[PDB]
Parts: sequence; structure tokens; C-alpha cells
Amino acid sequence: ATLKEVEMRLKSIKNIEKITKTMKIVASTRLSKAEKAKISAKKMDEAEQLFYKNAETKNKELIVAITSDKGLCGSIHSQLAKAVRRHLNDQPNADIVTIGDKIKMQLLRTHPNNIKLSINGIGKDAPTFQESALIADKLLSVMKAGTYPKISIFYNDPVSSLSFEPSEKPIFNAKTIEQSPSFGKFEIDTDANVPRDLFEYTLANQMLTAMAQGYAAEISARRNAMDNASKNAGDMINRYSILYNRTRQAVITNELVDIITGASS
Amino acid sequence: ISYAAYLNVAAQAIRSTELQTASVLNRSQTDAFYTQYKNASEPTPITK
Amino acid sequence: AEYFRDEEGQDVLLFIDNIFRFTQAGSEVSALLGRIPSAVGYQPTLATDMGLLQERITTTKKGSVTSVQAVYVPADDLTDPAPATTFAHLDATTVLSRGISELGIYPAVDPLDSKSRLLD
Amino acid sequence: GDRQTGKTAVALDTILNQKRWNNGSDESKKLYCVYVAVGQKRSTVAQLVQTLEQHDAMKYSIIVAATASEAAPLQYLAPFTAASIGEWFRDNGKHALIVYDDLSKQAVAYRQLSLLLRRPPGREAYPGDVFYLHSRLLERAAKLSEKEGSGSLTALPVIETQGGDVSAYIPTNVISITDGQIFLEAELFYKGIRPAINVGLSVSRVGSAAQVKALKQVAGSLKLFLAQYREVAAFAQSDLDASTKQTLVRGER
Amino acid sequence: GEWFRDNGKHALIVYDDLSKQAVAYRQLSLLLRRPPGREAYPGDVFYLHSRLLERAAKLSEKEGSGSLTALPVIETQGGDVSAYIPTNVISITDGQIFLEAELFYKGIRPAINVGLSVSRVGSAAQVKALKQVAGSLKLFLAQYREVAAFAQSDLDASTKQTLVRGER
Amino acid sequence: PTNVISITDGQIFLEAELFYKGIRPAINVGLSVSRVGSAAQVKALKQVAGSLKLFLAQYREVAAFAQFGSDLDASTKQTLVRGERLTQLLKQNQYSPLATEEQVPLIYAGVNGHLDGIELSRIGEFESSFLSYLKSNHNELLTEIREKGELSKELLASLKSATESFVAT
Amino acid sequence: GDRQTGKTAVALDTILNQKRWNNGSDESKKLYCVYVAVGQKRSTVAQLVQTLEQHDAMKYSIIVAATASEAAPLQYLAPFTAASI
Amino acid sequence: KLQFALPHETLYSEVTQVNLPAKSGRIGVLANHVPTVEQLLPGVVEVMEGSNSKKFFISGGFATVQPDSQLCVTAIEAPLESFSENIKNLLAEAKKNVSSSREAAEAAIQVEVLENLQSV
Amino acid sequence: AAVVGQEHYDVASKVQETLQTYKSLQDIIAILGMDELSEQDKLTVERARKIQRFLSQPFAVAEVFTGIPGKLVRLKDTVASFKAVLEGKYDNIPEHAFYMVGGIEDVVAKAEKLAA
Amino acid sequence: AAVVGQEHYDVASKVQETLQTYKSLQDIIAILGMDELSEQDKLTVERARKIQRFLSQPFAVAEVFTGIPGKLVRLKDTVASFKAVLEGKYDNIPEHAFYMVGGIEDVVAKAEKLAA
Repeated sequence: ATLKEVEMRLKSIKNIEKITKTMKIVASTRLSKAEKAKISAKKMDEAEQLFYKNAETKNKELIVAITSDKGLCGSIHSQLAKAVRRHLNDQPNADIVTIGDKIKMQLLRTHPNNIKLSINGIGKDAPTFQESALIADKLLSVMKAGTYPKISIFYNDPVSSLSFEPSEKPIFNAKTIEQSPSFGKFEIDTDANVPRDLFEYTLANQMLTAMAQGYAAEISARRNAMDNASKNAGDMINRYSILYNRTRQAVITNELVDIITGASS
Repeated sequence: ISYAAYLNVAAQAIRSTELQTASVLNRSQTDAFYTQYKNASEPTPITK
Repeated sequence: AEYFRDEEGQDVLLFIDNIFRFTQAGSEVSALLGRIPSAVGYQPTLATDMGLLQERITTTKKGSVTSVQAVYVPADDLTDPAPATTFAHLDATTVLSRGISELGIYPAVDPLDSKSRLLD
Repeated sequence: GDRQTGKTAVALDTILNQKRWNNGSDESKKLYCVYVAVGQKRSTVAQLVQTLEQHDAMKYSIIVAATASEAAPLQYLAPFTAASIGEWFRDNGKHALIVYDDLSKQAVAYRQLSLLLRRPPGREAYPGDVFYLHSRLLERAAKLSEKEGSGSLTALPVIETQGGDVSAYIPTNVISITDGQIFLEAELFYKGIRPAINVGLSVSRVGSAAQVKALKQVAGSLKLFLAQYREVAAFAQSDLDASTKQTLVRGER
Repeated sequence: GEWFRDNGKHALIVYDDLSKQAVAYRQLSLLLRRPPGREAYPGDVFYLHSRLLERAAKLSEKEGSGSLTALPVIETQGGDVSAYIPTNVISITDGQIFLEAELFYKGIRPAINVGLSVSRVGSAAQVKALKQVAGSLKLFLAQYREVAAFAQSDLDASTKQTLVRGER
Repeated sequence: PTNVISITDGQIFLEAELFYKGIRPAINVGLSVSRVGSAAQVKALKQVAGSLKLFLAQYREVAAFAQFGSDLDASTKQTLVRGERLTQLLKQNQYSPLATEEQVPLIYAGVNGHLDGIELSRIGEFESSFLSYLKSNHNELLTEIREKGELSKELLASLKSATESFVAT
Repeated sequence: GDRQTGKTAVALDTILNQKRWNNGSDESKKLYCVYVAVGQKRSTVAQLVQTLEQHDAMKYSIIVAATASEAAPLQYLAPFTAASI
Repeated sequence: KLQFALPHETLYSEVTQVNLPAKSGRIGVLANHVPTVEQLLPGVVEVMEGSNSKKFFISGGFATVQPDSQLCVTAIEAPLESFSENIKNLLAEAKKNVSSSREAAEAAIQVEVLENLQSV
Repeated sequence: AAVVGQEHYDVASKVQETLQTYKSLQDIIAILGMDELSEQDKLTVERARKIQRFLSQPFAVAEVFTGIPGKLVRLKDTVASFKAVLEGKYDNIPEHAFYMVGGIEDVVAKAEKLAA
Repeated sequence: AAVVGQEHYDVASKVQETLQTYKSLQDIIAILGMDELSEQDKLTVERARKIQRFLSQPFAVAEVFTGIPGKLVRLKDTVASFKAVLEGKYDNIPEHAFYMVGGIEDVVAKAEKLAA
């Protein structure tokens, strides 16, 4: 009716609220594990950065980006898409490798030319060394990563537990490693091909970190988003409650009028 | 095979007595399909 | 109450239980009298019947009644006519709650939902 | 607006303000204001009287009273009689005002009368001649012509919406009869805006001409600006650009 | 029942269902042209139900304590407690037990929905032994209800403890 | 409405939103039923539209899932893609009857997924053109569809070939 | 379906396709068409007759009418006498 | 101060003696050592803090004495006891894997691990 | 069980609960997706889908309306046929092979039909 | 289309479709953000929000009361104006610019006003 269609719709809204509430909570749980992982990952990264910093740096192009397949992890996907796009203006010759379906869709739309390598199925579990290593191996083989005289990766640095800033960093080429100002306050061995190994080693070690930083931001975004969802649903509950109540009175009255009209005769 | 891939295979082998936690097991095997692309055109996904 | 107030001067407080059952009762008597019930089946004399009850209760020079009423809202609907008419008469509301009682507080008065219009 | 938001006070303030014009000379400036209290507690009316005598404003005002104790036919005839008193002032050339508080209770009264006269109920059980009842009352307020001695009799009828249902039958019938609305929003009232004037549902469709030129010039476009503020805060809760923020900072302030 | 009650004995009278009683009064009144009322149920239907349901009484010791326990059965039409005949009866009675179709389908038989079951006399007449061993039970089930929706992965140990206890 | 619905042998519910959606006629396919059912439509047309009802219903179910924004697997998107084309196939501006001989091809094309490829925007253009093509080349085929009104093995093959022939437009 | 969503037009489409059999021969393959318009304004009816004459379908149509102005008893009688036709 | 870290753990993130298995054979770091970059091969690692000694089985990684006396060791997996019979079973399998079989190279890595196991 | 027998009852009890669970999960499945529910639930959903289309048993008079040949499946046999599916004895058989066919015997034949 | 013209009918059709979409996704928009809309849809929604605002024309007899001098835009001009907007030609400019102003030309000018 009006009445039943209101009532069922209000039930729909109730069910939506319930699901968004539930999701927000489960997300919080999932977030806790994610953060635990991120600490350990970040510690490893800082050590690697210790080499690159102390060495100094002095780094077409490659773009790598990280998102999950799954949506409803806030605006990570589109804030990151926008910042990729910002640096896609800068270099028109940039070949985009998309790690994650959400970023895959947005960039594929913006230029379908640039998509050369893409991954899938990342988001199910938090990033693991296994994934990174294989991605690295394919990045090297498929994309011939060293050929690009710039490599930059975009990811989401989880600035605060309530904020997320998409962030980027430059992965340092084997060329970079070679001519790095201090490289004489480290003992290179000519016989060893430490650049060709170290390039690969930091390709993954950095990349895994970028993925880890991102994953925590994603799950965090989902927590934030699902919280805001519950609120929006609540408002709709209240709005439809007023509608229900009004409709309820009206049914009683309209029915009553029919009875009265009959009685009057 | 890349240097870190070389290390990876070794790490996986290294996870062999059993005592192996879930995080180890996840760190040992993961499922993903790298979707290679060309220009739009897509060499169809194949397991990573 | 009026005998106490007017003719013994003593201020009194007259409790009423469900004032919903006052309304409900009034609705029936109207229907029995054959007077066409108004919207949401509430007596055509809905305003007047509450009016007589709730203006006798007042502040006289002699004394004053004060009345605490219990409002069993029908199906938790506040826009139903019986509540609406009730709220018109009400001056303050003391909103006892079970949550409050669960915080071990007896008084059970919910401070954030208790409101008075003579809080002015 | 919404029930017992101390609705009466908003109007009362109009009565009070007119005292530098009412204790003023010039009969156009002397409004003589009639407050029709229909369906109100004898207590509430007694407070009104005391309030008026506190601001010493009683001497320029009349109170017509039809409390809820008073019988339903008396309540029915209560606005009509009051309007006659107002018309004597209007037709004395003198400017006046009449605030009919609340016509929503007149509706309930006419409903009772009609039902007890057994004329079959109308929509929302309010009798079918309710439109005529209100319209005949409402249009007896006017600014007359130079011929008629430039009479005035301003009218503020106070409508009590049930649950903020701004589509309710009695209110809509009134809204269509009257020009302008000063819808008062409960949400804002609760969120400490006194007087809570929701500019979204307040219009005056014939008011702008009345405004004195000073208050047209100084206040120019402020209705527009604060109807940009509503929009601004509508989409504030997405990203905020500096333009949006400047408007918001001004708007909030 | 009154005769038994008058003899000071105890008895339980189960009126099943007053919903059909309602229909009969409706038929009588409408056919006798007596004033109709809400939901086309006779104007005095409240009065009828109230008369019946107030007969049930736990007598005084002066009247040599006896009882006439009663258990009215009301059939809800689409589960509408909103409906006029349910609303009236709900008000008159002192407690409700609300059987729920979903539970029946989910194989819980009796399909009593604990949430929507209430007793306003309740634990006042509970066996002392049974009272002792089931205060906990009320609270556990209450928690189980709240933690019910959490039954969709990464679930806190506390929630999981509730779930195991609750399901069993 | 209640009284009439009981009386009538079928109901052909329309939906206002679908009118605005640009489905003209605005027939709300799910609410539209024919209780007496097929035995009053061309045998050929019965063959082509065999799973047309099922596809549309699946499209409706899928469409609901799609609007809850849940990630859609390719199989679901096969349904979705087929479904979209079907919807565009249904559309047809007022005051333009169409003979069975020229409805049998369009429905064949759709059910046999030849429409699935071609871009959604230009489906209407394709439809107009497809009919024109059959009028040009396989007008013999059309005459037969009119004359015998049932698609034989030979006709199914002819029609299949014809659709394939103009499947690149 | 909801009123005046070209409500008349859906039916009119049927009439138009009946041109194909009508033009032809064999009356058992023909449907003669009776369009009954009850309660519609004289102008609405006038548009209907114009459309039918435009498509030359009034070479096989009968229009039974009871316009809005015309009496309520005649309107009540109108479907049942259309049936007789 | 020594740093020893894994992606999923942190072990020492100087420390008196560290013995490391590297491209350059085996390298030892004791207090200050001069700044090196060495890729750690698949390894048996010892870390000694005073006379107390901890023995780690390491999957190879990277070693870098920083010129600020931070021995950054990063590797995928480190306790040697945890690694230690199931591995012997695997070693039979790994020999089998070399027979049939990048997969060839992988099986070669398994042989490297088999050698690494023999040290244990 | 006291009427239609304990076996009949038990088989039907398993059907009823499974379907009811499946209905409850549909709202959850709608937004969140299949991969957010329990593992047990995911199998239950797969089973429920198999059971759901097992209910489609062609009518013998729907040859006329459509073409589907009816399958008059015996009572003893029907109890058996539902039991097997629930036990997961034919949870290796695709979901769509329960659609528009009779008993378990028909399902096995229809499995072969899809296999070919 | 036969009446006003094919171009008019086509233009109107598109306006209707966009707006109907905007109403359709009105539920989704409320329940979850605009950034949880599909990319294709997000363009449509952004266009439609603009179209909705564009449609208001201040009236010349309301000019006293609104305080906005009204506008009157030719029908030939109107078909063109919306046509451009549907192709998103001028869409790249504020929603406020579209709001409460007349023709396409007027919107353009108010963009300049806003730009200052």
C-alpha cells in the first residue's frame, strides 16, 4: 500500500543500518591486525631508507599504484586516482602499472593506453613478502623496470587514524645506486653485482612497505566510511519513521471515513 | 628470476619441523592473477 | 482534590494514572452516545473533554492542585491525536527511564530527557 | 511552526516592539493590537495578561479570550467576533494588528461543532466547509485605500503544525489562504536558535515593498547570502574550498 | 472457571483465540446496527475484552486464596501488534509471550522470541531453584542477541566466546 | 483496480519511472504477465523469444545487485551486458507498428547474442540498419518468415548466417 | 498503469498494426477494431479521430464515444452498448 | 647498535659479535666495523650480545653497516631450532623436483636450501 | 515425525532450515558479497542454491504451455532424493543440474547431460 | 518530435533521462557518498545536479519579491542552451553559476562574476 510500502522500505533502511553498523565493527577488528603488520613492515623499511639516505640519492617513466579490488574503503581510490592523474599531466609518457582493481578502473578510463601491467586479488589479506616478491619479479620481467629512467610508486600513507593522504615515493634505479654521492662510505665489491642485486632488493623491500602503508589506510578508510554510513542510515530511519507514523494515522482515518459514510446511510 | 624472487623461493622452502603459524602459511602461499595489459587489450589473467 | 484545595486550603497533588485510558474511555462513551468519532477514532468532544479535566486543575488563590499524570503513548506515536492533546495540557515532563535505573540511579529521571516549560 | 516552541512569544515580541510607535503619536503609527487566544489554558492566558501588564503594554492592546474551558461553539465564534472588534479600529482609519493564536485550535473547534451537527466528515476529519471558515476569517485583514481613509489591520495567524508535517490539511489550507510564511524550525529551536526562523520555509510574498528603504539598502541581498549559506552548509557535510569556507565563516557568524 | 476459583482451588483457563471472539462481537454489533468503530470492530470491543480478561484473579486469603490463571491467545495478522485488536489486548494483559515465525522456520520450536516475550509478574512466581540457576541465562541470551549480527570472520575473542555460548 | 485484475486474463502493467527512463512503451516487464500464455503468438516468434523472458528477469535481479555497488564478477556482467542490450531492443517510438517478419530477426539477434558486442548507444542505429540489410539481401528469408511463420532448421541457419553477415554491421 | 502516461497511445498502437491484416483479404485473418472512449474530453476524442483518419485506420475502425460532458447514465450505459456493437 | 629485522618480525632493531653469510664469504662485525654493503646469501647467522649467543637461520637478505654504526640486516625469515626432520622429508621431494624441473632454477634454489639444511 | 515418519521429517527439517538460513543471508549477500560470511555459510549457500532449484520439478501438463516433460517422482524416492543432496552426496554436481528435473536419479542423468 | 522538432524532442529526452537517473540514484546518494558512485554515474550525477540548478529562471513579476531582475529566454535559444549543457560543453563551471539565472549566455557571464 502506502502503509506496507513505507513499512517494508523502513525495514529495508533498518537492515541497511544494521549491515553498516556490523561492517563498521568488523572493519575495526580487521584494522587492528592490519596496523600490527604495518609496524613491522615500517621498521624494515626504515632500515632500507637508512642506506639510501646515508648514500644520498640523486635519482618515459614508470608509475605503480596500489589500491584494493574492493570498494567501500572510502575515497582512497579516488583521492589516489586524482593524485596519479595530477602527475600523469606532468609526464605524458608515463606507463601505468595498476596494483588493484579500483585504481585500475579509474586510470584505465583516464588513459587506456598506459595500462601495461596490472595485478588482481591483492586485497583479500594484508600484503605479504610472497606477493611483493612475485610482483617485483614480474615488474622486472614484464615491465623491464630499470629501463624507465624514473620509477615512482603511489600508495596511501595513513596520516592519522582518521585521515589518509595519498603519497608517492621514488624507487631508486640501479643507475641511481651507482652514482649516489656517498658510495665510498660503503664498501662496494666490483666482483659482486651489488647494484643489480640491491636494485632488485629495494624494489621489493620498498614496494612491500608501500603496499603495507596503503593496506592499513584502506582498512582504516573502510572503518571511517562505514561509520559515516551508519549515521546517514540513522537519519533516514528517523525520516522514514515520521513518514510511517503519518501514514499510519492516515490509514486509520481514511478507513474510518469509509465506515462512517456507510453508517450515515 | 629476480634476486628477490630467488630469495623468495628460498624463504618459502625455509618455512619447512612444523610449528608453522598462519602468518607463515600466508607468507608462503598467496593467490593472485597478474592481468597483463597491452596498449585496452588484455593478455588474459594468469596466476601470479 | 478541589475540596482539599478550595475548602481546606491545603495544596494537594492529584495523580492520574494512564491519561491514555482517560482518552480511550472518552472515545468509547462518545461512540456509545452515537457521536461520530473524529480522526484516529478519537471522540468529537476530544478537545473539550480534556479541557474540562485539565483546567479544573489549576492554581487557585485558596490552594493549588498540581497533577502528575502518566501518559501511555499509543504505539509510541506522539503525533497520534491523544498524545497531541495531552501534550498541550502538559507544562513539564519528567521522563523516568530504565537506562538510568541500570546506571544504579534511583531517581530514575533521565536528566537529558527531562524538560520543563516552567524551566524558563 | 511546531507546537509549543513558545510559539506565542514570537508574536508577543511584535506587540511589545510597537510601543515607540504605539506610545508614539500619529494614528498610523498607533497600532492597537488584539491578541485572540483560542483554546488556551486559563493559566496561560493569565500569564499573558501579567506579561502584558509587566511590559505595561496592556493599555494599547485588547485580549479576547476563548480558553479551552470555554465551550466549543464559543470557540468557533471566537475568531469571528474578534475580527469585528478589529474592523472597528480599521474602519476608524486607525492602524491595528490582530494575532489569532492558534487557528489550529479553531479548526478543532469547528470540527467538533460540525460533527455534533452531523455533517459528514471531510479530509483529516475536518469538516468540508473548513476552507470557507478560514477564508472568510482570514481575508478580513487588509490595507484599505485612501477612499476608506487608509485603514489597516495587520494579521498574524499562528498555526500549530503537528510534528512538523508541513503538508497537514489544516495547515496547507491556511498556507494557501494567507500570503507569506514565517516557518519556525524545531531542529534549530532545539539547537538553541531563539527565535528559530527557518529562512528556507519563511517567505513574505508581499512583504518587500513594506520595508523602509534604509532596511532595504543595508539588508540588500542578505536573504540571498544566507540562502547561499544554507546551500554551502548543505554540501559542506564533501570537501571545502576556500570560497566555500569564506561564505561559511561569514554565514555561521 | 469461577466455580473452581470459588472453591479456592487453582485452574488455568486458556482462551484461544480472542481474535475470533472479536469477530463474533463485530458480527453481532454490525448486524444489530449498533455504532461501528475502529478497524470495523464494534465500538465497545475494548470493553468486551477488558471484561473477560479481568475475571482472572489470584484470590485473597480472606477469600481462601485460589486462582484462575489465564493465558489468552491472540493471532496476529502479519505480525501487526499495531492492529487494533492486538493493541487493546496487549494493554489489558500483564505480560506477553510472542511466538515468531522466523524462529519456527529456523527450527526453533517452541518458536518463542525471547526479546518480544515479557512477563510483568514473571520472576515473582519462579521456582527458587530455577531462579537461582537462570539469572545468568537471561543475560547470556541478551548478549547473544546483540552479538547475533556479528555472525558474518575477524571476530573478537570476546564476541566469539559469546557466540559459542549463545549458539549452544 | 483490484476488481479488474481478478477479472482479466492478463495484466500489462506499465511503470511511470520507466517512461522517464525512456522505455517507450513503458511496459514494466516484471509486473506484466499473461496468464493464458503462449499459444497465441507466432511459432517463429515463440522460438526466438524462448529465453527472452528469463534473460530479462535475470537482468532485473542483476541490476538490483549492481546498484548495491557490490563487485560484479564477469559472469554477472555477461548477464548485465546481455540485459542492457535487451532493454534497448525493447524500446521503440510511438506510432510505429512492426511486422512479425521484422520482429523475428531482431529478437533472434538479441537472444543469439549478436547484439551483445555492439555499443549500447548505437543499438537503435544497428536495429534500423539490420532490418534494412535484411530488406536488401535476405528479403527472401523475410518472405519465408512471413509466409510460414515458424523458423525451420533451414530458416534458423539462414537467419543465423544473415545475422552473422551483418554482425560487423 | 498510471494515468495519462500516453495511456490512450498504447492501445492505439494495436489499432495501427491492424492495418496490415485489414488492407489484405480474408476476414477471418482481419480484426475490425472498436475503440471506445468514455469520459474523455471532446478535444481528446477529436485528436483520436484525427490520428485514426491520418493513418487511414478509420477505414476499419468504429468509435463509440461518451464524452465527459455527456450524462453519467449515458456513460454508465456506454461500455455495455459498445459491447453490443 | 645492531638492527635485525624481518618483514614480519624485528629481532635486534653495537651488539658485540655478529657472524654473517654473504656474497663475500662470511663477514664478521664486531663493535665498529668499516661501512659495507653486502648481500646476505641463504645463511646460518649468529648474533652474540656479550658472551650470550643466539643462532638464526636466515633466508638471505641484505647487510649494511651504515657509516653511523647501524648494522642494518634485513631478511625474509630468521630461531634456528624452528627450522630444524620435516625439512629432511622436503629434501627428498626437492631432489625429485630437480628431476622433472624457471621451475628448474627453483629446484636449484631448493638444492641451495638443501645445502643450507645440511649445515643444520 | 509421528505422522509422516521420522526419516521424512528429518530430511525435510534439513531442507527447511537450510532454505531459511539462505533467505536470511540474502540481505547480507546483497551489499557485502559472498566473501564476508562464514565458510560454513558459504557451503550452506551453495547447498541451498542446489536445493532451491531441485524444487523445480517439471509438470506433465507444462508440455503444453512450454515443452518441459513432467516427472512424477514417487514419495519414497523423493525423500531419498532430497536427503542425498543435503548429505552432500551430490554437492560435486553443478547447481544448474538440479534445475527443472525430478529426483536424484534424474539429477544424475542431468549431470551427465551437462557433462556432455 | 513531429510537433516541436526532432532536435527538441531529442534534447528533451536526454534531459529527462539524466534527471530520472538523478532521482533514481537519490537513494544511493543519501545512503552513501558521491565517491561511492560508479564513475560513469558520477559524471551523470554531476551533470544532472547542474541541469537541475540551470532550470531555474528568476521571474520578472517576482523581481520585487525575490529581488532578482527576471529573465525571459527564447524557445529557440532554450533548445540550444540545454543542448550544449547536455554535451557538457559549459559543464566545468560552478553549480552556483547555474543556480537562479537565465540563459546559457547568462550562466557564462555569471561564471565570470563568480570568477571575480
